[PDB]
Amino acid sequence: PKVQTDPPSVPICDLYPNGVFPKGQECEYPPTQDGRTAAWRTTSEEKKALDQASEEIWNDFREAAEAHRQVRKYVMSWIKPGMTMIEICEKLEDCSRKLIKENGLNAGLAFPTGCSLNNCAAHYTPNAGDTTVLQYDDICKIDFGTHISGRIIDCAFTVTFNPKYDTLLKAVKDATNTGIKCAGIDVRLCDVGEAIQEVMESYEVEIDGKTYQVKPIRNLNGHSIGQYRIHAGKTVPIVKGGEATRMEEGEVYAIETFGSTGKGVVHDDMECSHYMKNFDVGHVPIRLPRTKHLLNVINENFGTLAFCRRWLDRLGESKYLMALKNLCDLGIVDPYPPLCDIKGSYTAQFEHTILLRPTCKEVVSRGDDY
Amino acid sequence: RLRRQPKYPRKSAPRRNKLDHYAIIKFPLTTESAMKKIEDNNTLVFIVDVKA
Ligand SMILES: [Co+2]
Repeated sequence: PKVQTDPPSVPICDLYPNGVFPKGQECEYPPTQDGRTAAWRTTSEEKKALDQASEEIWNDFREAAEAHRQVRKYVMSWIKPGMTMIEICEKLEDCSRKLIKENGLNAGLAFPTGCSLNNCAAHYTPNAGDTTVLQYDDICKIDFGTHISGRIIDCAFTVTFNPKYDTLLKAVKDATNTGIKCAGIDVRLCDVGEAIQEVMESYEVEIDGKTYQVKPIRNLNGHSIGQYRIHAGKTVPIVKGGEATRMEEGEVYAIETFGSTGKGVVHDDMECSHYMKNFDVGHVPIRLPRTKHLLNVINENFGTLAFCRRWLDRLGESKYLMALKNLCDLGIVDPYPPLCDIKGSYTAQFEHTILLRPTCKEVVSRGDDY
Repeated sequence: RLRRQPKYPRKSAPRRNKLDHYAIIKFPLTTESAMKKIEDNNTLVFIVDVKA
């Protein structure tokens, strides 16, 4: 077992050749059983026994989360205003590739690195020729994910340079942490939405002499993660009045939380860059040779994971966004264009992937940074 | 028979050509059948003014 170099280059598995990877923050489930605590499963009964039955699955999440932690520390180390996010995304992606030692689909990037600026919320990454220099008075949402054998971990944070945004950052961080602690086994999603809205709205923001009230973006919400499936079909809300579905043992969730000094809703603003093949659709005929070729290329290289046009240009494929929209109309791939708020507004996001262990709740994405 | 030599032009200035090249091409077309033509026939498809 060796150690990591100052510019992170050693693969995570090389740092832990034993096979066991650092555990996330273990937390007992909330005492939502009418006062009765859940500190009765931590004892090594059959609960722990069947927890051990899925130990190998967890280790993949652990290594992915560790890789995410090192990558985000590296990004925090050198990120600064004045440099465009094309090279920022290139650096983040290449560092993550080296740290995860990607090989086909057994390991690699779960989805393109999102870097949303100002009113933009999510699902934005620069395309080819995108000349956007960063500014001192900017806020950015760095959302990126890594996976091991399809065990996806999703985490996101917000970077700021002007110290006028710390109130909004702390509000969104508190909302995300409250959603984290509120989540548990056999709890309704409407409850977590209740908690998130009741913690996050009780904050006030003073920006540029104007006092705003921070509100959730009712359009976005958290999601459940599946095997090579970023969205398993369950969405945890961040506003009041949602579904009454429960969370069950053995599932993983991404507890996202967005806060804006705007209208609390988002729409499609600029050119789409994120794309995702549908996990549920089967075989749909195609009539264009270029479209067929692009489809088989993407299903070989990106499978069901999300991809961006940069990842296709990185593969040497050109003249392809045509067949790409063709797959979009055919329903094979669903575009995910950037979501943006009103101009002049600001948005902050913090995200963590949580594990519902039989004995406890592990937030594998937890780090010392946040 | 004498050629007409007007004492003044009836129109002050020539009418501007209102049907120009930007008016010739309205927009390119992107239907599925169209794409076949650019690849196999080295041909572009366009929607143009009906008077061109
Ligand atoms: Co997410």
